[PDB]
Amino acid sequence: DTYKLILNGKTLKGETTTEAVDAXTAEKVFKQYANDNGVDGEWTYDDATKTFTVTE
Repeated sequence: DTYKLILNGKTLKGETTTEAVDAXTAEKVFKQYANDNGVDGEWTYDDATKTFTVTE
């Protein structure tokens, strides 16, 4: 399924999606993607929208 990541850095903001077999896989893509973007933060997931958010 399509999983989504909202990057809410202090100043750097964006979003990306990945196609993954499960939300394990998508998280362990996204938790690489945020750390390419230099956004270390706190992580939440919303299963209703299959969306991860990292907030700095």
